[PDB]
Amino acid sequence: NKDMCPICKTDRYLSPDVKFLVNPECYHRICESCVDRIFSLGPAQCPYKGCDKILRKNKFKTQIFDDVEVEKEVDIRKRVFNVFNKTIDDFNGDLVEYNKYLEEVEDIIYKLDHGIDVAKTEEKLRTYEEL
Amino acid sequence: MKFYIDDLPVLFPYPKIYPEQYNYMCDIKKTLDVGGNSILEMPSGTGKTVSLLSLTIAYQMHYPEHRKIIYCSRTMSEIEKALVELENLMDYRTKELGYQEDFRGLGLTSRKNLCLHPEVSKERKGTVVDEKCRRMTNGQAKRKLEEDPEANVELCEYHENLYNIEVEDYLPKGVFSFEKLLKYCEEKTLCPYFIVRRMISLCNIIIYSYHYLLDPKIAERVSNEVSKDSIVIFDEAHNIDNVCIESLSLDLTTDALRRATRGANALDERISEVRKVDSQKLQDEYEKLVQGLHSADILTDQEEPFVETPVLPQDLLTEAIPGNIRRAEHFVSFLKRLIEYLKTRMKVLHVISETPKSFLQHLKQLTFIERKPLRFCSERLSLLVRTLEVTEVEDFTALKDIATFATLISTYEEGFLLIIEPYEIENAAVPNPIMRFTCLDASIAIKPVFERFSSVIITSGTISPLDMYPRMLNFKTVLQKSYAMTLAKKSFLPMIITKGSDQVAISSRFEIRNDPSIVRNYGSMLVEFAKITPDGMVVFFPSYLYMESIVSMWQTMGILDEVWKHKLILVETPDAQETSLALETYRKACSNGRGAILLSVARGKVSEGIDFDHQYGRTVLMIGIPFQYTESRILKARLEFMRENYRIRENDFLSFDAMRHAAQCLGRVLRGKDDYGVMVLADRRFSRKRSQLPKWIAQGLSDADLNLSTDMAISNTKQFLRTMAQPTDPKDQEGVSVWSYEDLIKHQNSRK
Amino acid sequence: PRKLQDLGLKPASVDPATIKRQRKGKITNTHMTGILKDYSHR
Amino acid sequence: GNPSLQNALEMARGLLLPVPAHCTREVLIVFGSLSTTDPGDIHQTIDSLVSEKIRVKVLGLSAQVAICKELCKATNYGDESFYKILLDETHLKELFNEAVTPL
Amino acid sequence: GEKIMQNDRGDVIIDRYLTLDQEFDRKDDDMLLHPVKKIIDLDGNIQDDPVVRGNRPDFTMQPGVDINGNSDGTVDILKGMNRLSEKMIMALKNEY
Ligand code: SF4
Ligand SMILES: [Zn+2]
Ligand SMILES: [Zn+2]
Ligand SMILES: [Zn+2]
Repeated sequence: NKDMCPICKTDRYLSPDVKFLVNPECYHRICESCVDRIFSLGPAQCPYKGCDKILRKNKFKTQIFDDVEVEKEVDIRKRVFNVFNKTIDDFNGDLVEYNKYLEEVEDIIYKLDHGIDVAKTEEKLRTYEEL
Repeated sequence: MKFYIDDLPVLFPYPKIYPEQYNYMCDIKKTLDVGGNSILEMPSGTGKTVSLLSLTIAYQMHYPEHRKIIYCSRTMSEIEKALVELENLMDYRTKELGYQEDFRGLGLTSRKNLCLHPEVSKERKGTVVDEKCRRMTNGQAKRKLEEDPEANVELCEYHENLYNIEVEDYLPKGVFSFEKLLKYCEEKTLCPYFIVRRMISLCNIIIYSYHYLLDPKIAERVSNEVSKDSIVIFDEAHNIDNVCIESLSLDLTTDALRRATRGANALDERISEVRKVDSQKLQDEYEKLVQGLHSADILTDQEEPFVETPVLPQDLLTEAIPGNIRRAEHFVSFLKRLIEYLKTRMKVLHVISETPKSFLQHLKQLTFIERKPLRFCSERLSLLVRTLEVTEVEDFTALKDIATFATLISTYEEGFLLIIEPYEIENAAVPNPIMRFTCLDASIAIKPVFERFSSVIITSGTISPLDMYPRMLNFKTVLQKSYAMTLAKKSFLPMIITKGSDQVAISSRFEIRNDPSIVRNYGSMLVEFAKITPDGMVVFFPSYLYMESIVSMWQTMGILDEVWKHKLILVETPDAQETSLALETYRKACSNGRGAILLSVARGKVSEGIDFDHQYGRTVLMIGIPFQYTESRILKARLEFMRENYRIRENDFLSFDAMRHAAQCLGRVLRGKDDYGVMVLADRRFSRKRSQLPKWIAQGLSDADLNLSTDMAISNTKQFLRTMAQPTDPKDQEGVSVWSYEDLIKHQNSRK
Repeated sequence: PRKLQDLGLKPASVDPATIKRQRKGKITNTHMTGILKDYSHR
Repeated sequence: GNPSLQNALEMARGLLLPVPAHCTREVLIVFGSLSTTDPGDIHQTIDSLVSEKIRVKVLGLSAQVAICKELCKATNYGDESFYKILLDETHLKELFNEAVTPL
Repeated sequence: GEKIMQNDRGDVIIDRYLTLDQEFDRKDDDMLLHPVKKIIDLDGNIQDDPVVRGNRPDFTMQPGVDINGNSDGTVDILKGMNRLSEKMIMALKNEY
């Protein structure tokens, strides 16, 4: 539910203390109380049923956008744009090559968003950030 | 008659001429010989339109340049009235010259007003009419039916018949009003809209509204076809700034954002299905965007973009798509995260007044969306919708709203302001947030018009003060002057009513609208005026909610029951069709002598364009000064911009706008100097605003009438209506109020 | 009804009634005893 | 009560029906109200009066009513001078004495 | 033309016709609605620019609403008196 935390099962109505805490590894509607419950002792697996991804308490954050897919796309764009930051001044005014660079960075962002080529793109971005 | 001004022969279609008309032709001819912009205010009632048309047609024919005439009016009804006057003028010119010269005159309006298609005729929205006509006339339907004759898609036969005949053979030479053009195109089974839209380059004069010159969503196609040295006439241009602001404004609601999310999801499903079926129809578009071709190159001339260009074409970027939105899925994700950012900005508990630059910086730092990809949002969305070949477009209208918002707030940063109000209306229990992107500078929309055309004739019957508009709109006037009519007898008797019968001061402030004393005074005044007015009455209110409250409590207190004994009561409904039925009912009841009263908003639909001549006027009962809602954020932002950029005081601007709305309400009662009618103004605050009236109304307003109560106003109205019910002396008006040809010759010889 | 607001939940109950609540003179016109009528109101 | 110009004109039409063709058919209306209520359309009655060669002269009391002006203009062959409005006592007497002359 | 309020009792026999009276009001708009001349075509004035998307008019330029945003019914009496005026005028348009 967009209003209710499935892990602790508490409504917004009679308990307005819950918060929209999400995890970049796996985006789950989990309140701050459940986060301070489970992951304060240590890293654990995702309390959502059907998911078992490891996750950390300090990596938790609140979701800015209502849509989960848009939020993860923006987070992936943040994780790419920090190292992928060539500008038109980096290209010495070459507009066509800058547009090709924009196409390439949007394509690798899309690939990381859908996970179709996650291994090769991840290796490429590691090799790019090592410079 | 036929007469000469300098070396220009003028064929006036009347045997008699008003002196103010001749001075009007003299001033326009001086302006056109000099070649500058001008603001000319004839009094209403005199034949402003016939004078403009007569002199401009004479100038176009006799002078060899044959400069095109762009008669920009404010409403479609006034366009039709100008077309009727032009038809009468050309009939007179054909009669006098003995032949019909090579001449083309057409009126331009939307598809809804010019759709003879029996299927798409009963649609109540112009947008669905446009989308259905585009669906039947994009050429995609034509080529689909050509390749597949058994395809279920159909074509509009009115559009298809235009392919048989040439552009110059669409209509016979002459002037076609909307009724005559509709009748002719119904007889010949042709589309009048596409006939008008293709003959713009061929018309000697084309008459359209201000939206077809100021709003770039539709003026982009029109302004290319018109000549760049044409004579431009702005008729009734006293509210041209409202059209300029409305051209570059947009309001976004949370329902619009929800429909935008739904449309983005539908677009993602459609692009996924097309990619599953055929990726070539996307690959060719992608490589064309790589080459740098824009929407105008990709789209053919006979089709139109799905999202109209919401900004000035001079402000559009010429370089190619940046590439962040070049791929279809990349642009879909870009649009989706932009809509989600707008939803995030929508959720707030107070009002934010932020510049476009601050909004763009916040959007960039929170979403990594830059300004340059946003500047291509409308063009890219239109190209994507074209290449997707979607049959239905109802789910992508909110996408049009989002693209319009994105292009508007990316291209424009100066003179604009974004207002996010947590409460759209304060009366609602649940909050309904709204995002308003308003245009603070009215000169932005009209700036390319003055650049393109050297000579622009700004004209309204009730434009005052004249110097306010060159400060408001950045243009220079070679000459500006306001005429006062010369009358044998005082044809109109204005008065300012500052108090009721019991000397209780009367006002129409929105906070005191529930006062029983003021409402009782207004009701007694209206009852007495309905008792003493012969033919009809028109009543103007500052706002529609003020009308709703005061009429509801009038019917509660039984005032309207007394009104029903004399005149039929008709109220301007928010529905335009019911308002038109009420207006024609009012005209019918004034014609047969039943007597009727019309309650209208002083800033509403009836106040613009609709005239009340002779029997349809006879009294303009103005309930209060039509001030705007002062604490609305858009108005306050515009007032601050006017104060900071043009040193115009906020109270001065509010008084000017309210007084010009009042003046255009008063100007509708007169047509011809034989016409008469009183102008009563029921507020205590008109009394200081006598100088802010137009010059001719100020001349008609005596100093003793500035602080009347109800009773002596009624007595003066009775004496006035008894006075000019008498037949006027022809010797008293033979050469002082109206001129014959000999009087015009005598005045011409006396001037030199 | 006054501690639900202390916890954030809106009460539908107003606070109860426990917290904070609130001659014949002589006659001279003896010839019309009963003809005149009493008027304690206008 | 509330006057009815259409009922008065219809009854005048009925009364002037047996009038011979040599005798001129005229209707003098001393109309005082500014609004009138008609059971049906009054323009049909105006057209019927024009077709029957009936000339209507209306002496108004308060102001210039548009339907009376139109009726006087149509019934007097485009003449707008048959709608007379008084000014005072003497003007009323002059207007009454103006109607004894044959049109 | 009075504003109807739910606190009034009405009459239970007569009030059964209220829905059918609204049906008659809907039917009255059928033969009253007809195309008008372009001189007074106020419907086409707002349809002259069909793609205009300017600032939404405020609550002063709009009919009144309740606390819930629903219509308060004061426009209903305006439509009723306009319908009454139209009915009086169209009653003259007959063979009489
Ligand atoms: S082509 Fe003309 S008649 Fe046919 S649908 Fe379009 S606007 Fe209507
Ligand atoms: Zn929880
Ligand atoms: Zn998980
Ligand atoms: Zn106590």
